[PDB]
Amino acid sequence: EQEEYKKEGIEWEFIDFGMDLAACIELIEKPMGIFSILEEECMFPKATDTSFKNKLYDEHLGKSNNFQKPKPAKGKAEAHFSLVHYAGTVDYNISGWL
Amino acid sequence: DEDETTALVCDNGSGLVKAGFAGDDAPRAVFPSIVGRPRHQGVMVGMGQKDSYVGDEAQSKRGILTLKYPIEHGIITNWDDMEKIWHHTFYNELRVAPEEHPTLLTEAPLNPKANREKMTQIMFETFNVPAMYVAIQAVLSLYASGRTTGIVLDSGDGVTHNVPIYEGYALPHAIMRLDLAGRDLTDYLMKILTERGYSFVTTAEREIVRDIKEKLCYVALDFENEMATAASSSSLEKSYELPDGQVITIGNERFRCPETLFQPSFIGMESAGIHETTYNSIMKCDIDIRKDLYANNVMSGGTTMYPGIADRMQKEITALAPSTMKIKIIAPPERKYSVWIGGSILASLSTFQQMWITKQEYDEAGPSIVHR
Amino acid sequence: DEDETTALVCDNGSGLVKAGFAGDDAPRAVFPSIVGRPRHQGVMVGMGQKDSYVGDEAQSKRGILTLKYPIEHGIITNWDDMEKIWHHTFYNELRVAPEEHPTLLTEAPLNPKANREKMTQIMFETFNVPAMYVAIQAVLSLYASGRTTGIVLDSGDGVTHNVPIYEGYALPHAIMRLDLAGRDLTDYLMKILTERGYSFVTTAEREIVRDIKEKLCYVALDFENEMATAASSSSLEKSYELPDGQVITIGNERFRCPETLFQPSFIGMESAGIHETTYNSIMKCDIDIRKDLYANNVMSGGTTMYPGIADRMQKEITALAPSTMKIKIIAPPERKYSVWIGGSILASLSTFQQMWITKQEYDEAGPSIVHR
Repeated sequence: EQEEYKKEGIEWEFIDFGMDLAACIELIEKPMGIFSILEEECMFPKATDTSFKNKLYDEHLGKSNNFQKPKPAKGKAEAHFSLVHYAGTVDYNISGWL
Repeated sequence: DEDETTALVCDNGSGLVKAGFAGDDAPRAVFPSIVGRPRHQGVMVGMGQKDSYVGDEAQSKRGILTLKYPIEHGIITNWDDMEKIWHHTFYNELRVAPEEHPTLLTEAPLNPKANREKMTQIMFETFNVPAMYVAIQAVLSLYASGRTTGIVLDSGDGVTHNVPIYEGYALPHAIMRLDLAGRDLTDYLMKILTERGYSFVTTAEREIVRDIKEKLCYVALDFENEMATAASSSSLEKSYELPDGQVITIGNERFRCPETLFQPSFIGMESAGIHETTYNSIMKCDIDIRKDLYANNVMSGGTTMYPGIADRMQKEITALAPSTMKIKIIAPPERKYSVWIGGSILASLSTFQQMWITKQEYDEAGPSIVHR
Repeated sequence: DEDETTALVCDNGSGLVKAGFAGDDAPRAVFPSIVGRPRHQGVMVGMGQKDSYVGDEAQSKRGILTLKYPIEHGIITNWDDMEKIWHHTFYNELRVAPEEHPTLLTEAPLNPKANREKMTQIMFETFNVPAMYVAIQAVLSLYASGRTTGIVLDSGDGVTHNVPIYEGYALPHAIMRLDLAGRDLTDYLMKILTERGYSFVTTAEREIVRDIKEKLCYVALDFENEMATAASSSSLEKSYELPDGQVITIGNERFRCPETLFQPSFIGMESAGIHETTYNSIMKCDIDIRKDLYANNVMSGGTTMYPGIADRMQKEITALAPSTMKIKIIAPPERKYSVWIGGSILASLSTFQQMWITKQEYDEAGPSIVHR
């Protein structure tokens, strides 16, 4: 986009459109994010899906915006955690993950 | 049968919940009125992370949780934690689905209007029960002893009460509440037993002082020349064997603990005691009804189970009452469940059907409907 | 992979270093925790003058060097000599460059705050590692046996410990340290074996008493009627062939050596022994957590490898614990590396990435950052 306004000579300033999504990505891929908590617990010989779950919350819940506790009803089957992806809210079930 | 089988009776206490089906003779479920919240993150082997614990799992695991009591002195003080105890009662203890069972609940003597409306709001709006009903506790105790006029001395884990009832209507202005009960009583035994030269050091020592109180404690009549008897040292003594061998002996203190119910001064309480309070309730009532109340002192509650409680009370009020009067202290054997049994009877009854508050009444009249 | 491959795990001991890559099943490098300093000037053929020697070259050449142990009883006592053992570990033993590898290190049970900050200062400021992390040893041992609550009896070369852990947090006030371990144990065998009428005269006689202790020593259950058995002289005896022919026989003393771990009195120690100490740790903890600790006595360390250690401990604490209790002594086969393996697991884990202390954290927060 920015090339055009540069080619033409228009005066339009704008922030990267990607940026809007960085929030969600960090939450997943960053160090204290989902995957990590997921892959750490996998090291605990006596961890539970339930265990994992709590770790997920204690650390992201209330502190993270893209992080949310599910909406259990509608066409959904159970509760664990929703995320706020660009496309929308996804209700995730954590069972077997470990 | 639709609801003949189907009526539930839940008696919410300060220490215990008593629950079961209207029809049964005794509660199907009895368990502590606690809600434990884990102090640390972690799990039991094979389970998931648990946010909360209720009843006996909260008691058993008390070392890693912060325990909380929803009902302080018979009144519901925390509604988040009470809805948790109800949930546990229906779904785990009685294993029923609540949305097809009428539910008879109990409340305390001068339970604030607003609470009776709030538990109705939670029964109908978060548990979706078909119909419900809130009975006053002393009133179910009386009725379970057959009658309709009498005065109930009701005493459990956090409160004692006197509720004079006349042809079924509990008399608001004559009701007395004494905040000293079985909980207070276990902690006093504790001290007179450590004071006997002992140590209830680990939590397996703490808990069993309460089982000593229940099994070996007495209410002596002529508590005066019972201490005197203690001294001559008769075969009045009583040794209990602890979780291990450690045979502890309790001779005397055995009755010094329920003498606390007649003398609150044993525990730095300045209030009057059980018998005087029975009486004062009675000289606060109408004159013409006082012969009735005197011949119908019904006792209910876990703490009124101490043997010889009735004989001491018998003689305690004869000697305060005008001699022209007939005194009569009824203390049935099932009294630790009188309240519940009175609810079981009433709710399984043929004529009670027309007092059930239905979702029709509620969705149409607001919580006000059941409040009366 | 960046660091999946790349995480190092270094377990610093009083006798041995265990080292390798997170991911592996066992340490890539195991070697003595010594730093030798030559007593005289001179050279080996083909080498230059060496100022210092570490690990096995210090042991092998011990006759011309003054040997020094950097870690006394699990705590780093000399930081000049420790930086020497680390240097050797990275550059010669694992042959990696440290400045591109995250490093998980271990410390001892009540390791002084200031030390955890000092080895962080040396890891980041003289080795320039990308990120590091210090785990407590008993805590990695427990975790390597799958669980999160239990009590570890940890016993290596200079220290023994009991570290009660609850949902991962090692309990400071319940930890016990007993300074008698495998080092003490080799020197006691030494004397009961010279006392059997022998001589460990040259250094090739000294060293192998330790290989006798490891191969032939036992912890008998009913050590009482095992001495009695010794006397009837069964085929309980066991002869080992020395560097040469000199077949030495060890019948009995074979178990008199690990009976030192239950009876410190065998060696002029007045302290209590392993099993009593397991127990005392446990009656120093919260009451509600004591059933957990009892069913999860995890053993780790070179000196807990003596066969029948677990059976003796099993029966040692059953008979001290209240009978209502479940006792359970877990002793895995890889236990001489539990600590290390627990670190390998943890550091290769998917969720650990967010606890690594990075040079960003450090350059910005000071050594305080990792200290927790």
